[PDB]
Amino acid sequence: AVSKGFNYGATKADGSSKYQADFKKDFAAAKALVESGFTSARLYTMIQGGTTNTPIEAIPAAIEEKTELLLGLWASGGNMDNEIAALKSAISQYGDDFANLVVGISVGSEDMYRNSVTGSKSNAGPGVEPEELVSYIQQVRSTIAGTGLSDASIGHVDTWDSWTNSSNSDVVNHLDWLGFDGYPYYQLTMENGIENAKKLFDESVEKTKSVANGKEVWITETGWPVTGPQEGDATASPANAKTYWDEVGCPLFGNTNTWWYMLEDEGASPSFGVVKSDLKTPQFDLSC
Ligand SMILES: *[C@@H]1O[C@H](CO)[C@@H](O[C@@H]2O[C@H](CO)[C@@H](O[C@@H]3O[C@H](CO[C@H]4O[C@H](CO[C@H]5O[C@H](CO)[C@@H](O)[C@H](O)[C@@H]5O)[C@@H](O)[C@H](O[C@H]5O[C@H](CO)[C@@H](O)[C@H](O)[C@@H]5O)[C@@H]4O)[C@@H](O)[C@H](O[C@H]4O[C@H](CO)[C@@H](O)[C@H](O)[C@@H]4O)[C@@H]3O)[C@H](O)[C@H]2NC(C)=O)[C@H](O)[C@H]1NC(C)=O
Repeated sequence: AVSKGFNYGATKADGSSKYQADFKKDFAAAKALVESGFTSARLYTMIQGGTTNTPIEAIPAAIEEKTELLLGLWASGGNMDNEIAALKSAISQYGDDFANLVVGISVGSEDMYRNSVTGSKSNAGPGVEPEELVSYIQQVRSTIAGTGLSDASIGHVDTWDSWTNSSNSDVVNHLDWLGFDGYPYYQLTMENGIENAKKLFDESVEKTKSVANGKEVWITETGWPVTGPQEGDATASPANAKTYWDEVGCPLFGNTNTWWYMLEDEGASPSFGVVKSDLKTPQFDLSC
């Protein structure tokens, strides 16, 4: 089966922690957009907001909503010990009802991009060197071996330019699949108006595939904002977000594993959410 879902943070746009009831309402609202629906959820961390290493409360919400989970461990900033502890506790506390929903586990999100020259200046925090990322991948594989998650596939999420950076080549060799992050909206060194969005997306995916050594490339993050500042030639608007949804999203949905960015984020700038904060009014026509 092909995964179709959304990316979800551990906090709300204002930075406050999300709890089980918040995740449950999101997962249910995503299902209620199309009656092959959005039934999957990608997370960036195993750790509940406001805690040191308590399992994120998205897990019990997903069990109740039967939501598929693409788990994430955050690998930058030296906190993998707590991520691994939370993963161990999640397996222990929630058992098979949890394991049965897990489609894969991503070790790190954009850690190689933050360890690049332009990524350093993004002020998104520190990154991780390829060798340490490989060691983290091996630690997670050891952690799930023998457990209910022993059949979950291990990947990593990063930008297409970090995948194509040949110094990062050994990371690919330790993964089961590659997670693609790419936004033509942010590619301001190119002619990145909405006019060129599909071309730029397709080109970046083909670049990632060229270094994937025949392993699957999942679309773990892309989207186009409805409001926000102009980036090069790219402008945020409901019309432009709609055009990107139609040109890039509709051909992916149900064909390539895809997690859109994102369901809802009112208050954030740029705002990438496709539904308003009532979790019912779409920002544009979502039919394909
Ligand atoms: C293509 O990809 C490659 C590889 O991914 C990428 O190359 C990296 O480029 C980035 C950006 O320029 C470099 O990051 C800088 O690294 C500076 C040096 O610190 C690093 O190197 C230290 C020494 O490394 C050698 O020695 C040790 C000990 O002998 C050995 O273990 C190593 O393997 C290596 O041989 C190393 O000690 C240091 O470790 C610290 O940081 C890591 C980060 O995860 C963390 O574990 C700890 O905090 C640890 O103390 C680190 O690995 C560094 O000074 C510099 O920091 C600047 O930026 C940050 C913010 O971004 C500021 O906070 C800071 O004040 C500085 O302004 C930055 O981190 C990295 O070294 C390259 N890696 C390699 C392998 O070459 C290319 O850029 C990519 N190409 C393009 C075009 O983007």
